Amino acid sequence: VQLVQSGAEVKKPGASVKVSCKASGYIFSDYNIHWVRQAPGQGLEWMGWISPDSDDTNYAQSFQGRVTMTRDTSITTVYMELSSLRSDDTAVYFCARSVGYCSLNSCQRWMWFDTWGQGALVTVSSASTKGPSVFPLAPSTAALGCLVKDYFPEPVTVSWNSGALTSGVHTFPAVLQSSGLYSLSSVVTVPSSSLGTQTYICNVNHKPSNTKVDKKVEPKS
Amino acid sequence: PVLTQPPSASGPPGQSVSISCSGSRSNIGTNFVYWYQQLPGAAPKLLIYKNDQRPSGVPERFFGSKSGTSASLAISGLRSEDEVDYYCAAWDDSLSGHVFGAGTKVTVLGQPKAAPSVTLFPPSSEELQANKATLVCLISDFYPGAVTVAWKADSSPVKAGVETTTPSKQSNNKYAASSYLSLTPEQWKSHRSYSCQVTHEGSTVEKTVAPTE
Amino acid sequence: FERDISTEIYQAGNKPCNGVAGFNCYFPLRSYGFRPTYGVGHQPYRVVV
Repeated sequence: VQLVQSGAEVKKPGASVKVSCKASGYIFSDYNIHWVRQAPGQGLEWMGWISPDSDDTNYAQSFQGRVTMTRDTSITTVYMELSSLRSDDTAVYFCARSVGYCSLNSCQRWMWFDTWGQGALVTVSSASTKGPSVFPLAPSTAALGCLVKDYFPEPVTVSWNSGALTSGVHTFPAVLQSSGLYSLSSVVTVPSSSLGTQTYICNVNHKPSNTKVDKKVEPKS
Repeated sequence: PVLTQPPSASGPPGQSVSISCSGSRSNIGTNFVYWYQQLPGAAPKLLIYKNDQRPSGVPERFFGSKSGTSASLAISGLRSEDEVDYYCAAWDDSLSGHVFGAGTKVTVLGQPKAAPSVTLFPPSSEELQANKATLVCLISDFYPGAVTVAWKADSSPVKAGVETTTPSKQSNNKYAASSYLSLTPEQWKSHRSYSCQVTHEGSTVEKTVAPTE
Repeated sequence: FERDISTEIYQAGNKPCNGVAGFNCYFPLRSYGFRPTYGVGHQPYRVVV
């Protein structure tokens, strides 16, 4: 059994997002598939089951038209078309493998969720994307580092000395800014005898913007 | 109704612990209860199904049962190398749907505190050239976490949207946190001494860094 | 020649059950399992009268 798929791309509210996980190693005509999201700090929520045999899919009490589903017998992969995304959609998507089969509303007590693996990550956002316009950060044993700002989405990778330094490189978690930006912080430790003599640079790569900015930190003048 | 769970549990290694899931008559007992457990940075997995058959893929270590309104998941001992949340799920005719519990943190049972060190990073002239000014201060080398960082200009605190990130666990048995603050250049040069303080539940230090060098 | 449908838990003795499943109170609906592994004697027949 496998559920290998691709990561879900960030979407503006009032748009649509697609998550689909591959099915192989079995026949896709007996297992009703579920969708579910892992809400942070609490439990999960259910909206309906999808049967690949007949058009008999139902909906839950609180989810009428937010979720829409279509089936596929040629590829045996279900298609997801979400509508009207809001702030409470901030959760990872996993496709739930359910053992057995059930159509009427008095057989679903015996089924249990079988396989979880490599789920999708989805967060509706104040802004879909944007290129970084970062500037180097002046330093204050002694410490120095560079901050990243005006970038979306999470995360970014910061490397020092072209990846030759890996000791003390900790990715400080960002914060939810009001403007929608974040700030990943990475710091390194040097002795106080070398602060403005040895050249130190950090490299930040951006995946959806294809931007790699090589910024050199300098003391404040 | 919503299935509820305690936010966390405290069980030292070497002795058995149990987790309770309070419910109702129509959700628990007359309907089976499943227990989901998810790894950090990975996928979840069912622990016990139908409250009496154990899935293949786990040795005879855990135990789960239901007793009327509540169900108990007996955890005979605990290993410090694996700490995983437990989810409570059931079925209810009224909501004709699957409803999920709160989830529980399990932790081992003490270590002495450490000495925190805080650094302050004023921006360079490149940031001030673009008509903006932001400040960052970072706290590290402290155990355990749960710290709160606030800014201070040595005379009066400023609240212009002060934010503090959640503490994070590193790989060298220490905790870290950072604080961010973005202002305008005119209010940036209105004061000539900035600092941020940390609350280590008994330890507090001030990092006095002048905005000159 | 009469049909009956119910969901209340059956009490086989004097145990008062009103939603809970005791050792004497059992759910009166038990489901099958239909797989190609089973032989001729454990397969569903659409019996019509």
